[PDB]
Amino acid sequence: MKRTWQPNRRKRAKTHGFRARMRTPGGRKVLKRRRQKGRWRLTPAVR
Amino acid sequence: AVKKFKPYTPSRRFMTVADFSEITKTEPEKSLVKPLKKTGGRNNQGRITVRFRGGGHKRLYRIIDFKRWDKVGIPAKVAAIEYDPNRSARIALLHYVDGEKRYIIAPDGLQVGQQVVAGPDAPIQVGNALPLRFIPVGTVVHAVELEPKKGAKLARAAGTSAQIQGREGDYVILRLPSGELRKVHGECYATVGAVGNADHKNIVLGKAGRSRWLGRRPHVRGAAMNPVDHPHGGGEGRAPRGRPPASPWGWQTKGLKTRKRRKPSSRFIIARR
RNA sequence: GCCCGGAUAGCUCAGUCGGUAGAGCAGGGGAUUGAAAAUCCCCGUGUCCUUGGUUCGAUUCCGAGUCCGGGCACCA
RNA sequence: UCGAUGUCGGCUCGUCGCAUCCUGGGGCUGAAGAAGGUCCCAAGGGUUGGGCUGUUCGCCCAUUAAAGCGGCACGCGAGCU
RNA sequence: CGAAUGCCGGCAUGAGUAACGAUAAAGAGGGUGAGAAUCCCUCUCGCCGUAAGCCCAAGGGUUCCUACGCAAUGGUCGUCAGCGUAGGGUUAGGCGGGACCUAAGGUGAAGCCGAAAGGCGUAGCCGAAGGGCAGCCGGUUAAUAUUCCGGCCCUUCCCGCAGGUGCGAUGGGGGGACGCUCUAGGCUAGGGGGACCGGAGCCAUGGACGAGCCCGGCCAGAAGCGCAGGGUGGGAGGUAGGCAAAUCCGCCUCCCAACAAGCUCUGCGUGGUGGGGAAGCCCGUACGGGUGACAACCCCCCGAAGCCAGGGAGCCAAGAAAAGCCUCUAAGCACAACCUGCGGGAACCCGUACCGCAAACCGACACAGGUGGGCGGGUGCAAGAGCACUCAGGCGCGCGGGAGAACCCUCGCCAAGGAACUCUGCAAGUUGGCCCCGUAACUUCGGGAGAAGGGGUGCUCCCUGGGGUGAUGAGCCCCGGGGAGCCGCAGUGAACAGGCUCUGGCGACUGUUUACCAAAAACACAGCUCUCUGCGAACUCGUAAGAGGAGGUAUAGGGAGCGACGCUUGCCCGGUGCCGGAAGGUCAAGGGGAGGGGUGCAAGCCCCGAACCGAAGCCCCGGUGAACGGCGGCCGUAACUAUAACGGUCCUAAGGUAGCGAAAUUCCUUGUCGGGUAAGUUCCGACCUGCACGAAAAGCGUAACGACCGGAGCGCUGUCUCGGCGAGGGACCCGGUGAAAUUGAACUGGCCGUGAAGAUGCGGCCUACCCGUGGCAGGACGAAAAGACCCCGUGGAGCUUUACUGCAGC
RNA sequence: CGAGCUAGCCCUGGCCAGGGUGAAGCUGGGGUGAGACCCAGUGGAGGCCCGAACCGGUGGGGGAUGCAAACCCCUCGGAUG
RNA sequence: GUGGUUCGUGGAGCCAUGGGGGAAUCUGGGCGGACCACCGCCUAAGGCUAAGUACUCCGGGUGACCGAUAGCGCACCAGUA
RNA sequence: CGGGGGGAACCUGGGGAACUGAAACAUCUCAGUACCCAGAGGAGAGGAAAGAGAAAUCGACUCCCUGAGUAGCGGCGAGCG
RNA sequence: GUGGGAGAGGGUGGUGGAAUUCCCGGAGUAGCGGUGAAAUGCGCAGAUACCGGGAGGAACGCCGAUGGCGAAGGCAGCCACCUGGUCCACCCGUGACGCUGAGGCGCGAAAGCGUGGGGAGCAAACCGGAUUAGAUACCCGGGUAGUCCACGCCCUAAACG
Ligand SMILES: NC[C@H]1O[C@H](O[C@H]2[C@H](O[C@@H]3O[C@H](CO)[C@@H](O)[C@H](N)[C@H]3O)[C@@H](O)[C@H](N)C[C@@H]2N)[C@H](N)[C@@H](O)[C@@H]1O
Ligand SMILES: [Mg+2]
Ligand SMILES: [Mg+2]
Ligand SMILES: [Mg+2]
Ligand SMILES: [Mg+2]
Ligand SMILES: [Mg+2]
Ligand SMILES: [Mg+2]
Ligand SMILES: [Mg+2]
Ligand SMILES: [Mg+2]
Ligand SMILES: [Mg+2]
Ligand SMILES: [Mg+2]
Ligand SMILES: [Mg+2]
Ligand SMILES: [Mg+2]
Ligand SMILES: [Mg+2]
Ligand SMILES: [Mg+2]
Ligand SMILES: [Mg+2]
Ligand SMILES: [Mg+2]
Ligand SMILES: [Mg+2]
Ligand SMILES: [Mg+2]
Ligand SMILES: [Mg+2]
Ligand SMILES: [Mg+2]
Ligand SMILES: [Mg+2]
Ligand SMILES: [Mg+2]
Ligand SMILES: [Mg+2]
Ligand SMILES: [Mg+2]
Ligand SMILES: [Mg+2]
Ligand SMILES: [Mg+2]
Ligand SMILES: [Mg+2]
Ligand SMILES: [Mg+2]
Ligand SMILES: [Mg+2]
Ligand SMILES: [Mg+2]
Ligand SMILES: [Mg+2]
Ligand SMILES: [Mg+2]
Ligand SMILES: [Mg+2]
Ligand SMILES: [Mg+2]
Ligand SMILES: [Mg+2]
Ligand SMILES: [Mg+2]
Ligand SMILES: [Mg+2]
Ligand SMILES: [Mg+2]
Ligand SMILES: [Mg+2]
Ligand SMILES: [Mg+2]
Ligand SMILES: [Mg+2]
Ligand SMILES: [Mg+2]
Ligand SMILES: [Mg+2]
Ligand SMILES: [Mg+2]
Ligand SMILES: [Mg+2]
Ligand SMILES: [Mg+2]
Ligand SMILES: [Mg+2]
Ligand SMILES: [Mg+2]
Ligand SMILES: [Mg+2]
Ligand SMILES: [Mg+2]
Ligand SMILES: [Mg+2]
Ligand SMILES: [Mg+2]
Ligand SMILES: [Mg+2]
Ligand SMILES: [Mg+2]
Ligand SMILES: [Mg+2]
Ligand SMILES: [Mg+2]
Ligand SMILES: [Mg+2]
Ligand SMILES: [Mg+2]
Ligand SMILES: [Mg+2]
Ligand SMILES: [Mg+2]
Ligand SMILES: [Mg+2]
Ligand SMILES: [Mg+2]
Ligand SMILES: [Mg+2]
Ligand SMILES: [Mg+2]
Ligand SMILES: [Mg+2]
Ligand SMILES: [Mg+2]
Ligand SMILES: [Mg+2]
Ligand SMILES: [Mg+2]
Ligand SMILES: [Mg+2]
Ligand SMILES: [Mg+2]
Ligand SMILES: [Mg+2]
Ligand SMILES: [Mg+2]
Ligand SMILES: [Mg+2]
Ligand SMILES: [Mg+2]
Ligand SMILES: [Mg+2]
Ligand SMILES: [Mg+2]
Ligand SMILES: [Mg+2]
Ligand SMILES: [Mg+2]
Ligand SMILES: [Mg+2]
Ligand SMILES: [Mg+2]
Ligand SMILES: [Mg+2]
Ligand SMILES: [Mg+2]
Ligand SMILES: [Mg+2]
Ligand SMILES: [Mg+2]
Ligand SMILES: [Mg+2]
Ligand SMILES: [Mg+2]
Ligand SMILES: [Mg+2]
Ligand SMILES: [Mg+2]
Ligand SMILES: [Mg+2]
Ligand SMILES: [Mg+2]
Ligand SMILES: [Mg+2]
Ligand SMILES: [Mg+2]
Ligand SMILES: [Mg+2]
Ligand SMILES: [Mg+2]
Ligand SMILES: [Mg+2]
Ligand SMILES: [Mg+2]
Ligand SMILES: [Mg+2]
Ligand SMILES: [Mg+2]
Ligand SMILES: [Mg+2]
Ligand SMILES: [Mg+2]
Ligand SMILES: [Mg+2]
Ligand SMILES: [Mg+2]
Ligand SMILES: [Mg+2]
Ligand SMILES: [Mg+2]
Ligand SMILES: [Mg+2]
Ligand SMILES: [Mg+2]
Ligand SMILES: [Mg+2]
Ligand SMILES: [Mg+2]
Ligand SMILES: [Mg+2]
Ligand SMILES: [Mg+2]
Ligand SMILES: [Mg+2]
Ligand SMILES: [Mg+2]
Ligand SMILES: [Mg+2]
Ligand SMILES: [Mg+2]
Ligand SMILES: [Mg+2]
Ligand SMILES: [Mg+2]
Ligand SMILES: [Mg+2]
Ligand SMILES: [Mg+2]
Ligand SMILES: [Mg+2]
Ligand SMILES: [Mg+2]
Ligand SMILES: [Mg+2]
Ligand SMILES: [Mg+2]
Ligand SMILES: [Mg+2]
Ligand SMILES: [Mg+2]
Ligand SMILES: [Mg+2]
Ligand SMILES: [Mg+2]
Ligand SMILES: [Mg+2]
Ligand SMILES: [Mg+2]
Ligand SMILES: [Mg+2]
Ligand SMILES: [Mg+2]
Ligand SMILES: [Mg+2]
Ligand SMILES: [Mg+2]
Ligand SMILES: [Mg+2]
Ligand SMILES: [Mg+2]
Ligand SMILES: [Mg+2]
Ligand SMILES: [Mg+2]
Ligand SMILES: [Mg+2]
Ligand SMILES: [Mg+2]
Ligand SMILES: [Mg+2]
Ligand SMILES: [Mg+2]
Ligand SMILES: [Mg+2]
Ligand SMILES: [Mg+2]
Ligand SMILES: [Mg+2]
Ligand SMILES: [Mg+2]
Ligand SMILES: [Mg+2]
Ligand SMILES: [Mg+2]
Ligand SMILES: [Mg+2]
Ligand SMILES: [Mg+2]
Ligand SMILES: [Mg+2]
Ligand SMILES: [Mg+2]
Ligand SMILES: [Mg+2]
Ligand SMILES: [Mg+2]
Ligand SMILES: [Mg+2]
Ligand SMILES: [Mg+2]
Ligand SMILES: [Mg+2]
Ligand SMILES: [Mg+2]
Ligand SMILES: [Mg+2]
Ligand SMILES: [Mg+2]
Ligand SMILES: [Mg+2]
Ligand SMILES: [Mg+2]
Ligand SMILES: [Mg+2]
Ligand SMILES: [Mg+2]
Ligand SMILES: [Mg+2]
Ligand SMILES: [Mg+2]
Ligand SMILES: [Mg+2]
Ligand SMILES: [Mg+2]
Ligand SMILES: [Mg+2]
Ligand SMILES: [Mg+2]
Ligand SMILES: [Mg+2]
Ligand SMILES: [Mg+2]
Ligand SMILES: [Mg+2]
Ligand SMILES: [Mg+2]
Ligand SMILES: [Mg+2]
Ligand SMILES: [Mg+2]
Ligand SMILES: [Mg+2]
Ligand SMILES: [Mg+2]
Ligand SMILES: [Mg+2]
Ligand SMILES: [Mg+2]
Ligand SMILES: [Mg+2]
Ligand SMILES: [Mg+2]
Ligand SMILES: [Mg+2]
Ligand SMILES: [Mg+2]
Repeated sequence: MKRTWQPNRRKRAKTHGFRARMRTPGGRKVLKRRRQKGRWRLTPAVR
Repeated sequence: AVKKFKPYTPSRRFMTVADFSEITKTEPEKSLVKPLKKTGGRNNQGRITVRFRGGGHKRLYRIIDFKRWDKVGIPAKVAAIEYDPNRSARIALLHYVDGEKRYIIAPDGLQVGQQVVAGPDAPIQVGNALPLRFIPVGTVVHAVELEPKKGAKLARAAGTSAQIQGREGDYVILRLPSGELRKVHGECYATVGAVGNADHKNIVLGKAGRSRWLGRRPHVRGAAMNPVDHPHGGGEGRAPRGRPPASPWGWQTKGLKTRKRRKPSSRFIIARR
């Protein structure tokens, strides 16, 4: 039956992407946290 | 007056459709239509601020002329009577003699072919807009400005009208469609006649879908809900209000008056609904 | 089965700070009427449910008993 | 027994008790005969089909030798419903 | 450290056990190889074929093609592979997207708001599966192709030449530009037939050398032309409107054409040319190549839902925008510029492999699930995308061999009976398509209706009616009518394809719902009523700005109840709510200061403070019932009895009206009576003693409707008496691969007792050689889940209110 | 941090085999003083009917360490709203 | 009206300030816990100002600190699979 | 000419919880903590008396010890200080 | 046919004054109302009585008659429009074209009914005050349908002379 992940590349970038994160103070602190932890990807890969 | 239908389905027994006889022109005046953005009852947050709205037929907005005084003196011909979906009345198309086209809201008896005009001049006759102060006492009128130059406000809806009961100083006394006895400024414009399409209040929608065409989604009673939801939610099988009957937001809904008491306009009202 | 009320004139009922208890209707005797009603004038009257106790004195306060009215008997 | 002993009834499948419903053997009889009453022995076997109700029970129809009463976690849901 | 359903890890038990993932199905020969049911090839067999074939879009991201490989991945095997290693492969001015447009929304100069963060917002900008925009056919590669090649076409930019013209834009105007249902005409796609055209070969097995059988008889194409169709008036005069200007557009008037007449645009046909081109045989191709061939290349018919296209009609619920494009003028320039035609030059960036109803996507899996668009052939069955078979094409589902027990699943049939089964005809069965006949109560006159119940249905010959296309004819195609016969158990001969009736409850209806135990009598629904709301509306969201309401205006909008329709919806305003009430009472801050007090020598500074004035609220007066709500008791009485029209009296704000009633409500209860049955706790009809109906939490009815829930009957049945037999897929055996929960350890019997009260484990007896396999489930208080019931905890959380206290709001 | 599931709305597109029923209207006829109205033919309406796709999820059976953390088979509801 | 302080309205000053009213320039003003007197202290409504102080991404020294289930999550291509 | 963004912890400023404790709980506590925001810097804040507060005293600010769990605050409870 | 007449005959559209009620302003005070008599009710929150302004609906005094007109039901301020029936006169035209009339069709007071409107007065039902043995009556205070308009129904009557 229809499950929860219905991949759509524009949705992914439009929602979790770098320009989104930067757009919002909540989002900019995501980037700050993921940098401080040393995450290799800061943002889902998408494409 | 109200086409009926043989009952060849359920819901076609009681269905009732407008009589469209008066309608002369079956597609609108392209320079006079702009698109309108269906809200679905949502505000500029994304939030429903009016319940049970949405769906419903697409519509183009006919821009209509609720100030007639920026054409003072210029007569116009009534070219067509048209169906505006954004209102219960009908719109009359006006061809002015200087060549401008405008939509007026269509009075009762106004027939295609007629000449119409607006101003302190102008015969007291159906279609003519004037400052109230020049309209003889006792005249029924519609599309009244409430304050001068600010646009027609009162008695725009199909069949409605308003009546001049008197003059006092700079103001005249109208009886509004509601029966309120209001002062209005003498310089306010109004056009003479009732609105027409009076038969409108007698249509019988007849089924659920026909409400849905008009953009009205189903409405659920507080009684139908749970206590999280409504002052009336809950209670085992049915149950009466159990408290003074209320809105979803808790305020009482039989008799509780909501008009702000200190409103400046209170000096100008004489009566009620 | 468990808690609540009530029991006062023939009927329906009020009332009591513990000391002489009343209303309406019924009922009795007179009047009025040709005669019945309606009306008018007189009129009583009950051991205030039983049973113990408190007290000088109990319809009145106390605790039980009857019988009647009420409410309850839920979770499995 | 609450770090679980699934709870009415039906179905399936039995098995036991006897305070015996029937069949077998008895005594007394207010036992003429036939048919009963009552009590005694006896548990080998038997102990119907339907209407109503979830019902157990019970009532009713039509039969019968008879249409017994109980126990088995109100027998039986790692057997079904 | 021995315990914490402890933590981490390792290894056991169950066990060679369940399982190896759709019951579409396999068999042999040959090849290869160390090894072959599993890889390749051939032949046979079977399954899909509105797909299980083919083409797009997402998503995936090398899976593509080739060589060399088989450790692991593959539910077995593997020489194979979507796997390992390596090399190769994706080619565009015209396909898609971007150097175009706007949509919701997003963002956002101006501007507004907010403690900060931020929130809004006009223009503008961004934003597409919409709008605009120039490529078709074939060939080629192991792998790409509208991309490379071949052929024939075309667009934009730049520059130049010629001819034309007041040129000129971000401004004005036109256009773009629109719904739903139905539909005309002419075409095309697509298909069928042909005795005509072309073609290897075929005559078996009794017959046929035949007007035999088998195979094919097209594709694209500028201008021109032809057929069909869309768009569209021409001229003048006035002109104050389209935020300047306009010669444009709009508006008035007069004059011509009414018509595609013309002009224009598009479909299709034809067209210089270019391409393709079967069966069959041969070559070995793993996959194609050769030939067939100088292939033929034509007539008829069916015919779209596609095209002409902005076609036509009707209807109400009234159906985007902007650019491209045309027109007008403005600065400005008119040597510019623009328009047309021809020529040269110039034409960028990203995508392109492969999978794509799935072994490559979403589901931990090579998962019986989910996944949008297009194409989807033939024959037959009334039609069709339905059903059966079948083409192209694709597949036989990555364990097999055997056996032919119980038992299970899916399936077939059954003597007599026919619901006796059971909570219930649950399940199965009957019925079943089309044509004709025929069809009741009741009804809102539509229905009920496919009511019900019947008849027909195949093939053969003869005759015969109308239509389409052709020509008015043959031919092909469609719809039939009548007659005579033939065969079988049977002719919608297989497949797809209602069982029907009566009578109650509930809900009017179609709809909607607890994704994953409830689809309903619940919600919704048209409709009826109350109420609020005069517009900067009430109401909602937001601290605000803002916004929805609504670019709406009382025939409107919000809230609430009721819920089509019919006939109706009584009485009570004491209490609560709401509504009204300029008086009176009370009332906070504030005002006011009679009086008092602190200190100082004093002037003074400071503190308290009565009267009186002083909102809303509340008290008080009154209204209000489709506002929250409520709507009695006792005693007596009639010339048989019984009952009580009648009387009396207590109480209340008023004591339940019509209608209905043992009910989705009735405790007693299987009430009593009647109906139905042989028998009826259910069901239907009555009665009324209504524990505890009753009028918009509506009362009582109602045709029609219902995968709702009762009750009855007919029909028919393996539901049952009462089971039997058969089939296939498991179970069983052999070869391959090989889990799980569970598990203190175990050398793990019965009875009667005992024991923490239900013992393999203790006592006494009894029984009992060791170990397995297939079976059944009585026990191990079997497993699973630290009982969800119940209580406890001064545990939690949702909900309510005239609980307390607060806050928003008013 | 989430509306890539799910619920509503907004913008822009797409889809719905085939058959049946036969509303208004229109036309003709009849009727009348004129009408209402009647009949036929035409017409093609509808939360109309039957049934695929598509959307559902009624009843039963199977599954229950599944093929599946909701599936499969039979049956059944809607199918121009 | 409220925050700060030990000060929770308390006899409640001080410091700050959202609202109202609203001065003076040494004989001016604030303060010493309501207020008044007396006696003292201090000069609001502008600004700046090292050091002594806090911390440890970073380098170094040293452990009656661990020794691969420890020690950082990571001794190893880990904020990775 | 400058600003913008980053930085482990440290700093300041604007805003600011609840569990918890009070063996219930509301004032109180937790706590001006967590956390969000703005800003600083190698530190930051603070700072040169309209101060203390009883001495006729002391002299900017910061930091440690002490004063001292004192003075006080406090449903005069828990506790705070 | 011609020329004349009378009339509340009918359909429509307008329009006037008296009065009742409500509201606003003024003035003014203690009662008003009501009946057999009363009470309910209204009134110092300023009633009644009076004056001024306004709103709204219904019915048309005098004329008015025992009168007129209509087939009946019925029809009454005024104005206009449209329209029926009718009478007289003159004796002009048609030439029996007539009477009645089962069925049919149309009209049809009041009440009632549907869907809208409208609602001052009145007023079934209902409430309240009296009266009474009771009083679901007569009288009093309230009061909703209705009465009024449009459209469509109902089709009754002591629809009677
Ligand atoms: N059929 C034609 C006419 O017949 C009569 O008129 C007559 C008319 O009557 C008049 O009608 C009027 C209508 O009521 C009245 O206003 C006069 N009072 C009255 O005298 C006579 O005065 C003429 N002389 C003869 C005329 N035929 C009818 N009455 C009219 O209605 C009708 O239109
Ligand atoms: Mg997941
Ligand atoms: Mg996308
Ligand atoms: Mg890296
Ligand atoms: Mg927005
Ligand atoms: Mg937003
Ligand atoms: Mg729609
Ligand atoms: Mg309405
Ligand atoms: Mg209607
Ligand atoms: Mg609605
Ligand atoms: Mg509702
Ligand atoms: Mg609910
Ligand atoms: Mg809540
Ligand atoms: Mg909520
Ligand atoms: Mg609530
Ligand atoms: Mg409630
Ligand atoms: Mg209830
Ligand atoms: Mg409820
Ligand atoms: Mg008493
Ligand atoms: Mg005598
Ligand atoms: Mg005594
Ligand atoms: Mg005594
Ligand atoms: Mg319980
Ligand atoms: Mg309970
Ligand atoms: Mg237990
Ligand atoms: Mg257990
Ligand atoms: Mg015997
Ligand atoms: Mg004998
Ligand atoms: Mg004898
Ligand atoms: Mg025996
Ligand atoms: Mg039964
Ligand atoms: Mg029992
Ligand atoms: Mg019983
Ligand atoms: Mg028992
Ligand atoms: Mg049991
Ligand atoms: Mg059992
Ligand atoms: Mg079970
Ligand atoms: Mg059981
Ligand atoms: Mg352990
Ligand atoms: Mg093992
Ligand atoms: Mg085993
Ligand atoms: Mg086995
Ligand atoms: Mg096996
Ligand atoms: Mg398999
Ligand atoms: Mg083989
Ligand atoms: Mg096919
Ligand atoms: Mg993947
Ligand atoms: Mg790879
Ligand atoms: Mg391998
Ligand atoms: Mg393997
Ligand atoms: Mg596998
Ligand atoms: Mg590979
Ligand atoms: Mg460029
Ligand atoms: Mg743009
Ligand atoms: Mg923004
Ligand atoms: Mg696009
Ligand atoms: Mg293109
Ligand atoms: Mg081309
Ligand atoms: Mg090609
Ligand atoms: Mg390929
Ligand atoms: Mg030009
Ligand atoms: Mg064909
Ligand atoms: Mg030939
Ligand atoms: Mg032969
Ligand atoms: Mg030959
Ligand atoms: Mg201009
Ligand atoms: Mg068009
Ligand atoms: Mg068109
Ligand atoms: Mg110039
Ligand atoms: Mg490609
Ligand atoms: Mg594949
Ligand atoms: Mg699929
Ligand atoms: Mg598809
Ligand atoms: Mg597989
Ligand atoms: Mg799959
Ligand atoms: Mg997968
Ligand atoms: Mg068929
Ligand atoms: Mg097709
Ligand atoms: Mg049989
Ligand atoms: Mg039978
Ligand atoms: Mg049944
Ligand atoms: Mg069935
Ligand atoms: Mg019948
Ligand atoms: Mg029927
Ligand atoms: Mg019919
Ligand atoms: Mg039939
Ligand atoms: Mg029927
Ligand atoms: Mg045959
Ligand atoms: Mg068949
Ligand atoms: Mg089928
Ligand atoms: Mg069939
Ligand atoms: Mg059928
Ligand atoms: Mg019943
Ligand atoms: Mg329903
Ligand atoms: Mg339904
Ligand atoms: Mg529901
Ligand atoms: Mg569910
Ligand atoms: Mg759930
Ligand atoms: Mg259903
Ligand atoms: Mg209704
Ligand atoms: Mg607000
Ligand atoms: Mg606002
Ligand atoms: Mg708005
Ligand atoms: Mg708006
Ligand atoms: Mg509403
Ligand atoms: Mg309801
Ligand atoms: Mg009816
Ligand atoms: Mg009341
Ligand atoms: Mg009240
Ligand atoms: Mg009151
Ligand atoms: Mg007050
Ligand atoms: Mg009162
Ligand atoms: Mg008697
Ligand atoms: Mg009752
Ligand atoms: Mg009854
Ligand atoms: Mg009964
Ligand atoms: Mg009841
Ligand atoms: Mg009962
Ligand atoms: Mg009954
Ligand atoms: Mg009522
Ligand atoms: Mg009610
Ligand atoms: Mg009923
Ligand atoms: Mg019914
Ligand atoms: Mg149903
Ligand atoms: Mg039956
Ligand atoms: Mg069987
Ligand atoms: Mg078998
Ligand atoms: Mg034992
Ligand atoms: Mg031992
Ligand atoms: Mg021992
Ligand atoms: Mg065994
Ligand atoms: Mg067992
Ligand atoms: Mg067990
Ligand atoms: Mg526990
Ligand atoms: Mg406690
Ligand atoms: Mg608690
Ligand atoms: Mg969504
Ligand atoms: Mg149709
Ligand atoms: Mg339908
Ligand atoms: Mg399709
Ligand atoms: Mg779906
Ligand atoms: Mg199902
Ligand atoms: Mg379900
Ligand atoms: Mg099942
Ligand atoms: Mg099972
Ligand atoms: Mg799980
Ligand atoms: Mg259907
Ligand atoms: Mg403080
Ligand atoms: Mg305190
Ligand atoms: Mg203080
Ligand atoms: Mg001081
Ligand atoms: Mg201040
Ligand atoms: Mg001074
Ligand atoms: Mg100071
Ligand atoms: Mg000081
Ligand atoms: Mg001092
Ligand atoms: Mg000082
Ligand atoms: Mg420093
Ligand atoms: Mg290690
Ligand atoms: Mg480690
Ligand atoms: Mg080691
Ligand atoms: Mg290790
Ligand atoms: Mg570690
Ligand atoms: Mg690493
Ligand atoms: Mg701070
Ligand atoms: Mg700040
Ligand atoms: Mg907060
Ligand atoms: Mg503590
Ligand atoms: Mg606590
Ligand atoms: Mg505690
Ligand atoms: Mg607590
Ligand atoms: Mg604190
Ligand atoms: Mg430093
Ligand atoms: Mg103290
Ligand atoms: Mg205390
Ligand atoms: Mg503190
Ligand atoms: Mg003559
Ligand atoms: Mg009548
Ligand atoms: Mg009437
Ligand atoms: Mg009256
Ligand atoms: Mg009398
Ligand atoms: Mg009234
Ligand atoms: Mg008369």
